[PDB]
Amino acid sequence: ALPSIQLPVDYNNLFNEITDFLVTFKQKGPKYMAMLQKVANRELNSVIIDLDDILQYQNEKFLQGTQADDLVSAIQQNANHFTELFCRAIDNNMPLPTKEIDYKDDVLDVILNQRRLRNERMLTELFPPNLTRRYFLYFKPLSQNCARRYRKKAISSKPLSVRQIKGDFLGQLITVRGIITRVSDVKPAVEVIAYTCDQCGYEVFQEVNSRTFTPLSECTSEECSQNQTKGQLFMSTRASKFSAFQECKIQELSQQVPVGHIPRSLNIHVNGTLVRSLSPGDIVDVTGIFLPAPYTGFKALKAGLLTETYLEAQFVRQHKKKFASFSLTSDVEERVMELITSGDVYNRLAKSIAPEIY
Amino acid sequence: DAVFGDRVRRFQEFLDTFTSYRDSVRSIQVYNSNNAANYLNILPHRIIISLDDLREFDRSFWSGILVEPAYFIPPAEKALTDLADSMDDVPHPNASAVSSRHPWKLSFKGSFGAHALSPRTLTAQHLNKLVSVEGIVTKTSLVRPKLIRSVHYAAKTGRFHYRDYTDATTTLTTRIPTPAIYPTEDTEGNKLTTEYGYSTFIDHQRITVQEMPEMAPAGQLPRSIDVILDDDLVDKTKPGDRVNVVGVFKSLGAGGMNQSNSNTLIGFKTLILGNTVYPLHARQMLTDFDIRNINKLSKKKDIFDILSQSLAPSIYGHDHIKKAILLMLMGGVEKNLENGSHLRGDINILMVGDPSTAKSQLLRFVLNTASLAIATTGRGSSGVGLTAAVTTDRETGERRLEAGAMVLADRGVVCIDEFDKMTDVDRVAIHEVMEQQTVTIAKAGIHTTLNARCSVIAAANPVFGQYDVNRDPHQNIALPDSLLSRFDLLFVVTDDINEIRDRSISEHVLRTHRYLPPGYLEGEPVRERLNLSLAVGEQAGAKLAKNKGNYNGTEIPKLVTIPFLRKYVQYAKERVIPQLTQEAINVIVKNYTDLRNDDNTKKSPITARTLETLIRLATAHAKVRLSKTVNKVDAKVAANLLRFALLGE
DNA sequence: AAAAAAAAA
Ligand SMILES: Nc1ncnc2c1ncn2[C@@H]1O[C@H](COP(=O)(O)OP(=O)(O)OP(=O)(O)O)[C@@H](O)[C@H]1O
Ligand SMILES: [Mg+2]
Ligand SMILES: [Zn+2]
Repeated sequence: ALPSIQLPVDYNNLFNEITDFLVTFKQKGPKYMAMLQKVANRELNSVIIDLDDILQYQNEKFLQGTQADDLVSAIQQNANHFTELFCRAIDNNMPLPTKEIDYKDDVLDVILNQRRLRNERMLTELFPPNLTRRYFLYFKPLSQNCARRYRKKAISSKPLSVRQIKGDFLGQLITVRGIITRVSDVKPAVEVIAYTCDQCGYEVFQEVNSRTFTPLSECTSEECSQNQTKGQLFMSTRASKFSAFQECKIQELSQQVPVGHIPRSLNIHVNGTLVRSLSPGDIVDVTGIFLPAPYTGFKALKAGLLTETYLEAQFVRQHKKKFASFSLTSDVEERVMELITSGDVYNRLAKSIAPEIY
Repeated sequence: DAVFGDRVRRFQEFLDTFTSYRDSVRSIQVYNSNNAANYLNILPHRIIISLDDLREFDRSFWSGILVEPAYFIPPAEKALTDLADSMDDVPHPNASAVSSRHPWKLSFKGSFGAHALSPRTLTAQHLNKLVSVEGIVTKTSLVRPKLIRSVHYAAKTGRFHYRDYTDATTTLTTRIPTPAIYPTEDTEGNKLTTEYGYSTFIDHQRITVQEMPEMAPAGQLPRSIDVILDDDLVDKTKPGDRVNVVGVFKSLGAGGMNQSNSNTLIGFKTLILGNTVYPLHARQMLTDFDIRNINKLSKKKDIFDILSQSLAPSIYGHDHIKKAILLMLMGGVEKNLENGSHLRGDINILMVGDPSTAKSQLLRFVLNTASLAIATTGRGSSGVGLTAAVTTDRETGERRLEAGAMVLADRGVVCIDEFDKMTDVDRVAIHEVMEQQTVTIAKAGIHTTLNARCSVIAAANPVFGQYDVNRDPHQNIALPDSLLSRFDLLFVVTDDINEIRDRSISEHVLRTHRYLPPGYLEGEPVRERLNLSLAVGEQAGAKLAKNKGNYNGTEIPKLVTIPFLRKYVQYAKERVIPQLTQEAINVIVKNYTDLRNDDNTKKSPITARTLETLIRLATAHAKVRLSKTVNKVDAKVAANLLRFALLGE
């Protein structure tokens, strides 16, 4: 079947250390409980994780001979796994809402309450946690000064060019740099797909993380599991959970192109609350997870080992400049006061446009 | 069975016999270790062996490699990997990076004998044999990584599993095919999650190499072959480069022997798994005594005239043209400013003259003696296809831009013949390049600016059959003034009839035709020759073998050979960046003011852009004498050359 | 998508 190999990584201690960091961390009290409290009150919509905090917490707790390993190295080596570890840790440690909630607007929770009052009354299904989840999880690459604080080479960042990315960087967290050219529209993406069962007990759920999807034919309802059919299952649009999806491509800067070459491109997927944070025609510093994509979508039955690759966005620094539509601020008010004191202006403005031309 | 072990131990014995490879491997290891955790380059795990020593050690293994490498290379690679593993010493390794298992693939160099072929000579009986082919790079594919070995983990078991995938092109030996099906369930049904960051992916690119059209049968089109290379050296060279590729020539695919065939006449597919690539360049590194000699020649008083006279010794006269070519091949520096944007740095030269005055021959000489140049004809070109093209890749199924003629010549020189006969439309495509040295392609959904900082040299005929000295210079030239103003230097040549010059040129031309190649008799024509005896190639200062340059004695002034001149150009274009000073500034401004207000007839009008030409000519002359500062002598010689090119002596 | 031949303006 499949031969087995031994690796020094074990997720039990990693999860325990993650929970201890999330609970005990002091930067108001702990910060990571303040974010969870705001999420519980349906105020915050996404959670951002700073690796600098993890690094410095581990470094400062190393002074006592209890810590044995490091987490940021495993974060850099692999990222997707730690996403579900973090979401599980958050779901386990979600505090109660300290604020009132307009409970009538959450139609999803109302429908789920109706289903529960149906099933549990009889004395029920354990729904997947991601359906109950409302927040989004994002990572933030560390800063170079934090690495300089210590001896270790916890660097990352380093905004490589498009062509500098090789086949050994799949699965790692890398930062790129380039000009955004094409930006698509915003369209919903499915996360959990629900079917109704034609008033036959529980309504079957399904979740698909693939880029393709197949529907069900029969259902596990007891009267439907009875030896004759009782109603055809139908997909329900209201009960399902969706997510915003967007895609874009980035091109290399003309300064980084080697002589006698043609610049290459790179595809970027973005989902969640970060959608529409970038516009075509700007220089950006994008950090994300470099993931492979199957070729089977093209359905050519060729390239048995060749695969397509894409980057999933995690944090975007818009950079470039801001026009600001001359929004009034104090500093520019003293600037225009200085201009008022300057006297006649237009002659100096004419002198100051193109001094290179005589 | 056991033959693998026998070959492995024999190769280990051979590796232990020669101590150079061990030194190289341990040097690579120590460099890699130093790169790890000390306040971006990494050495690939590849070593090149010289099979001459292998032949001198064991002829059986040498013959087995050169005849059937499929049964000999893998044992050698296994033995090399085992040696590297044994010698390696890392007490605290990493987790994901330790499972790379790089097998230390090999490269070869040395005499091949009858296995150095050309793309036309490859035939049936050369299959499954190591070969080395010369050629020119035609086109390349896109770099796409491919999977090798996947890593899986199950939460319940806690045991990491791995599955290995190989294809026909992955390994030299055919094995049972394996699809790309991801294992997602265990034997007991446990869920398996694919672990990125622990799996293995290797880069992949396909290129096509073409036989050189110069050495082709009469009335036959050139033929080409395709080369697959992966992992390292994945993106070396570019289209339009002369290369020598060493690898295994093998077939692949069923090729219709299955039930998919439709007709009788079904042929197989042939392909070369490239092992190594070398730049031919028809070598590029200076020695210590070479630098000594270059300095000794540059400290002389009259190096520039000697170098100018050294260019194309078979062309009579045109000395100022030779000097202009010399200054153009090593022109001034480019300037960039935070507010001034960009300033042009090099020189372009245009020549016009009546027929049969040796312009095309000088153009061919400049092609031959330049570091990089591309030949172009006005009639046989299209402007849209001159810059970029849209082609759909057969593999990926997408359309990608293909580099045009001028883009390939970036940081080079382009020569165009029959320029005045070239279509007016495409002329604008040239003017764009002369504007900002950048071409913009906005077509079919691609918006990209491509850098092209080349210099252009062209020669054109006047509108009439012969030049009329009594007419307006604008009247004699068909090109519009808009592009004519771009060229820094304009030269007009005429074959004035004079019996003294006629006798001199007749004697010179007759002298040239009475020539015989060394060591070959005069009764039979020139015959083609084979390649170099060595497939891959590689007491000081007391000999001056080719340093002084004077091969044959004909005049008191010296001469230099083509290779020494090219080495001088290579040294000058890199090691010196001169800075102008005010002493030359005074002369430049004085002569510009004088020339502008002389108020007499002239070949062409002058404007503010000529002072830029003077500045970059002074920079080029400072580069010629290898100085970091610009002296007034360079200003004087530049002014004299400009006056000659515009007034006439 | 890009090169090459034909009749009408
Ligand atoms: N000064 C010269 N020294 C040697 N050969 C010369 C000289 N002038 C002309 N020739 C000869 O004249 C012949 C014409 O060559 P070529 O066609 O290249 O000249 P051209 O001036 O560029 O002409 P065209 O306008 O037809 O392109 C060549 O064989 C060349 O050797
Ligand atoms: Mg000619
Ligand atoms: Zn039912």
